[PDB]
Amino acid sequence: GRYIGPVCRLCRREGVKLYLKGERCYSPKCAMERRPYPPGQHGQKRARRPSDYAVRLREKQKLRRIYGISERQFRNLFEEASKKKGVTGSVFLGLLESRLDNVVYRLGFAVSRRQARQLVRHGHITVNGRRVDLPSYRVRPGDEIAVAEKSRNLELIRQNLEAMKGRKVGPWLSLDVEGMKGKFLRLPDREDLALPVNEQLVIEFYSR
Amino acid sequence: DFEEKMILIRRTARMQAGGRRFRFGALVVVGDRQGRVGLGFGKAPEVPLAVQKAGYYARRNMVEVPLQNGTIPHEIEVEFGASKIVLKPAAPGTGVIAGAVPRAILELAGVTDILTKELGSRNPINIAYATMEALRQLRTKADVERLRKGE
Amino acid sequence: MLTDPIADMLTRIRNATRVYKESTDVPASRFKEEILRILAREGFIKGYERVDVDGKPYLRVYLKYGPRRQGPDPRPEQVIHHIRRISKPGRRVYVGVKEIPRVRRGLGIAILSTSKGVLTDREARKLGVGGELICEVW
Amino acid sequence: EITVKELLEAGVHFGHERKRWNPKFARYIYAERNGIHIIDLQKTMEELERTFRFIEDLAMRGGTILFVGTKKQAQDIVRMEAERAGMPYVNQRWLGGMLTNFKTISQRVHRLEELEALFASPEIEERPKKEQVRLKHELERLQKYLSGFRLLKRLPDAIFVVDPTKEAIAVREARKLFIPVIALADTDSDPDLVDYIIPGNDDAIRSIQLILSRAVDLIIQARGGVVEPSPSYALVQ
RNA sequence: UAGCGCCGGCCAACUCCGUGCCAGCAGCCGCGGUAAUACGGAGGGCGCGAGCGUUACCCGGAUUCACUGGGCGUAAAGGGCGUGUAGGCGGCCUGGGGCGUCCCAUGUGAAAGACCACGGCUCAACCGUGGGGGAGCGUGGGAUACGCUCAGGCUAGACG
RNA sequence: CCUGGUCCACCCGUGACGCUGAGGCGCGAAAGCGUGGGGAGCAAACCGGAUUAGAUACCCGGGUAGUCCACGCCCUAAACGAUGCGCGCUAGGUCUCUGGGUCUCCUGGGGGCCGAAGCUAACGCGUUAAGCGCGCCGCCUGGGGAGUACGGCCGCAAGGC
RNA sequence: AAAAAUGCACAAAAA
Ligand SMILES: [Mg+2]
Ligand SMILES: [Mg+2]
Ligand SMILES: [Mg+2]
Ligand SMILES: [Mg+2]
Ligand SMILES: [Mg+2]
Ligand SMILES: [Mg+2]
Ligand SMILES: [Mg+2]
Ligand SMILES: [Mg+2]
Ligand SMILES: [Mg+2]
Ligand SMILES: [Mg+2]
Ligand SMILES: [Mg+2]
Ligand SMILES: [Mg+2]
Ligand SMILES: [Mg+2]
Ligand SMILES: [Mg+2]
Ligand SMILES: [Mg+2]
Ligand SMILES: [Mg+2]
Ligand SMILES: [Mg+2]
Ligand SMILES: [Mg+2]
Ligand SMILES: [Mg+2]
Ligand SMILES: [Mg+2]
Ligand SMILES: [Mg+2]
Ligand SMILES: [Mg+2]
Ligand SMILES: [Mg+2]
Ligand SMILES: [Mg+2]
Ligand SMILES: [Mg+2]
Ligand SMILES: [Mg+2]
Ligand SMILES: [Mg+2]
Ligand SMILES: [Mg+2]
Ligand SMILES: [Mg+2]
Ligand SMILES: [Mg+2]
Ligand SMILES: [Mg+2]
Ligand SMILES: [Mg+2]
Ligand SMILES: [Mg+2]
Ligand SMILES: [Mg+2]
Ligand SMILES: [Mg+2]
Ligand SMILES: [Mg+2]
Ligand SMILES: [Mg+2]
Ligand SMILES: [Mg+2]
Ligand SMILES: [Mg+2]
Ligand SMILES: [Mg+2]
Ligand SMILES: [Mg+2]
Ligand SMILES: [Mg+2]
Ligand SMILES: [Mg+2]
Ligand SMILES: [Mg+2]
Ligand SMILES: [Mg+2]
Ligand SMILES: [Mg+2]
Ligand SMILES: [Mg+2]
Ligand SMILES: [Mg+2]
Ligand SMILES: [Zn+2]
Repeated sequence: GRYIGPVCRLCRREGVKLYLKGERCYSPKCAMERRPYPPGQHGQKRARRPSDYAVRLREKQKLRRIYGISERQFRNLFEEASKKKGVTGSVFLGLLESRLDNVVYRLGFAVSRRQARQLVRHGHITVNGRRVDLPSYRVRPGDEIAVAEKSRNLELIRQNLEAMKGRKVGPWLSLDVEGMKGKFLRLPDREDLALPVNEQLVIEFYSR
Repeated sequence: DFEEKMILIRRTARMQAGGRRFRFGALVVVGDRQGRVGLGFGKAPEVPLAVQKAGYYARRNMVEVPLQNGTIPHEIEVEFGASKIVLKPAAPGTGVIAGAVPRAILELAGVTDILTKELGSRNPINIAYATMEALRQLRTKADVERLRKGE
Repeated sequence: MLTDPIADMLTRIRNATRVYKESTDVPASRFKEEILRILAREGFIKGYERVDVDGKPYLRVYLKYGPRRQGPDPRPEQVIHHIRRISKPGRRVYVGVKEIPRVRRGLGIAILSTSKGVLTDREARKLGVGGELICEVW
Repeated sequence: EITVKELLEAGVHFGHERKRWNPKFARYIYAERNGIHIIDLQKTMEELERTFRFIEDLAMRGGTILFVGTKKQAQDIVRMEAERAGMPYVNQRWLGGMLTNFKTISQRVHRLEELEALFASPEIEERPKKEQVRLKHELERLQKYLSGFRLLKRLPDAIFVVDPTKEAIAVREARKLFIPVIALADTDSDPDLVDYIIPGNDDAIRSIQLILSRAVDLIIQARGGVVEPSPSYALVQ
């Protein structure tokens, strides 16, 4: 299924902190502080001028790497975001962002999107009152996502919530923190969320 | 302020009794992404020099590129020798659809959204030279009316 | 002989301009006037005057151009850059209104005969007609 | 004063080249008599106006006109009349690049400077009996070509040519540089690669004296003061 | 449970060893003759992941059958030259008719499918409900510039 | 002697009677073929002498078809301007053939060079277009296999399409 | 207007 295993070797390969991990990527590792170079033997060698395709390849790889999503699923969305009444880059991002697993991390119920996914899929999340297991669920404006009552104790979440105080969620979102719930107000912009990604490149990549 | 991009570097050769002696061409684009671009073809005995005069010659040859919304006024086509470029404008949200040579040129001046096809000889030197003369002849309603008035 | 009197004229002009002649005559006709009518009205020519050469009716057409330019090759721009025949004797081109062209995203004109007379893409699309497409200019 | 009448003109100065004509030149030819194309002097003055005005405008606004001609007719009349306005000129073998390669050709002017530095001045005796004549010889040829060119270490805003055919290069050099081209045009060459046009006999030294004389005056009168007529009739047949 | 393909350029990913025009690779250009990023193992990287590869076939890139959108002096390409059958094309002016063309009106263009919305399965795939429409062809009403046809005039083509 | 095309001047007649042209038909260098004739010079084949390692060649001496005529076939070609035909449009310069004129000059139909614009991959072309356009015909679609095979049609054959 | 035939398979690099 979804990528398993060494994640900070991606942080490194792409050459930007993707924050695919939890807090550790905010500490002085991420792997990124110690060794800000690509993995394996050759990482400390002088780079060569990257190919035009290479450039688009990585940009796409990064963006995908971020939401930690399969190339199958990822391509769907991009084709979905193609036609597209839309500016097509943005549309793609909105959709990516609408993922229940993405939103849950965005709403800080969980620290890492990889942690978000197990959260959704173990029964520890609810959409509009309903239990929802599937990280790929597309949320739309007005949706109330919340920790299910069945386990609201769950040291992990309370820890993630009680520490979520001291934080302010993205504009398109809102979170009531004493109630273990939150709401999806709208679709995030290009502006609304800055990503390391150049979205104009991911499009040029599927131009093939 | 200005931005350089090289689309091509060639080693060519002449023959002397000795053997092959080489020389280097360099194709360079120059532009501010504000609607100014230029193209020049440098040749000297080593790469950097030839990339240097490439940039140099570039700036001494330029073009008015009448963008509107990051695209072009009308659909144009030009031929330079046997090479041909068709330039068609696009709505916003499209992107620049081009092969490496005309992409580079179209990018360094405006043009967030365009449609192109190369036809004929795809030789990049002559396709580049065909693109410049293609921008060069772009015209707007302004030029159009000021062209047909009288007096 | 002249298989295509219209296309001859259009070419007569194309050839005229590119040498920067002030004026050139074409063999005269009711149809060529109605076209040439549209050509001055849209600004591509100053216009024409019926004349006679060796007793024979002509249309002396007065060419239009740009300003003398700077740099080498001072020769002006062109009012008519491009003019080409479309529906021809060899193949006839008949477009319904919905199928009418837009030349250079509107900067150019497409002249076309319809049963409401000789019109333009704009002109024809408004009366709502379509018909035999004569040529395109810009 | 500034302008001129046809009286002195009409004698030697109307029409020159027989059938060697560039056809672009129609407008300025009236009829053909004597097998020789005859220039229409009415339309000369028509132009001689629009031109002179651009000169006078350029003079009283303080900018330069470069004088060129290589023919044996305009060779003398140019050296005089150009220094008379204190202007740059070429009467000798117009060099390639002299405009498009300017910063480079001019490094030969600076060399001319260094060569002047040694005439009677010291350090000249210190050079070998041989190398003397050699270095001096390079000055003497340097002198020949760069006399007129020496002035104006910057490229002009105009150039004035006698035969725009005889120096095409010159015109094209300027034309490439957006440098306005004024010249005294014959049937010999064509209009239209000339910006401001002076349409009359390119040969016939008599004709050259008349036009270039009062062409320099028009500049003097514009910049400040005036002067007496310049030397003309010395040889003159 | 994790596997598979690749890392000479095209094409994203490089180093050691072994081998020595051998064994072998190979989509095209091509690698291997004792230092091989191209063979084989390795470590290491790139890609995709319950899949990854291969073979076969279709379309695309191929304006490389060119209607859109090509060509024919020397690149493939003007018939050895005429005369002429059919067919194709056809100057200037005016009327008739309305065949082509053009406009409106209308019948038909099944359902499914596709496109656009909204919903139903925990999402999705699937699936439901509604919307959007041609083209063509029938009928009816009209238009007549152009092409046609029919009639009449012309001299600029062509013949005498 | 019979006979085709062609151009000029006059501006008289017909009134679009036009262009092109798949098939068809006809013409079609040389060589070749049949039946006669004719045969000097030339000369495939062939012989001889030189040369050479060889010399079934190049050079030399001979030399038969053939070359020539009539009739009848064959239908090919670097049959080339390697450039289909008709028309209109787009600077000039210069040489030349042949008409007409108010015979320096102007004008028309041919034949050559240089060249405007434009074209072209270049070389080049350029009012004798390879420019700008329209009509209609022929043809191209990687190299070899192969202008071969098969079939069909044609030829006396060679052989041709 | 020339006495005189022939030459071993595959093979770098000058980013
Ligand atoms: Mg439990
Ligand atoms: Mg071409
Ligand atoms: Mg290629
Ligand atoms: Mg010199
Ligand atoms: Mg692969
Ligand atoms: Mg690579
Ligand atoms: Mg070894
Ligand atoms: Mg080794
Ligand atoms: Mg080796
Ligand atoms: Mg290796
Ligand atoms: Mg490989
Ligand atoms: Mg290996
Ligand atoms: Mg195709
Ligand atoms: Mg076609
Ligand atoms: Mg082709
Ligand atoms: Mg050929
Ligand atoms: Mg032929
Ligand atoms: Mg017929
Ligand atoms: Mg007709
Ligand atoms: Mg009808
Ligand atoms: Mg249906
Ligand atoms: Mg739903
Ligand atoms: Mg439905
Ligand atoms: Mg009639
Ligand atoms: Mg006769
Ligand atoms: Mg008559
Ligand atoms: Mg009559
Ligand atoms: Mg024969
Ligand atoms: Mg014979
Ligand atoms: Mg025999
Ligand atoms: Mg015989
Ligand atoms: Mg016999
Ligand atoms: Mg005999
Ligand atoms: Mg013998
Ligand atoms: Mg022997
Ligand atoms: Mg013999
Ligand atoms: Mg003999
Ligand atoms: Mg034949
Ligand atoms: Mg042939
Ligand atoms: Mg002639
Ligand atoms: Mg030219
Ligand atoms: Mg084959
Ligand atoms: Mg044969
Ligand atoms: Mg057979
Ligand atoms: Mg044949
Ligand atoms: Mg041998
Ligand atoms: Mg060899
Ligand atoms: Mg080998
Ligand atoms: Zn990290």
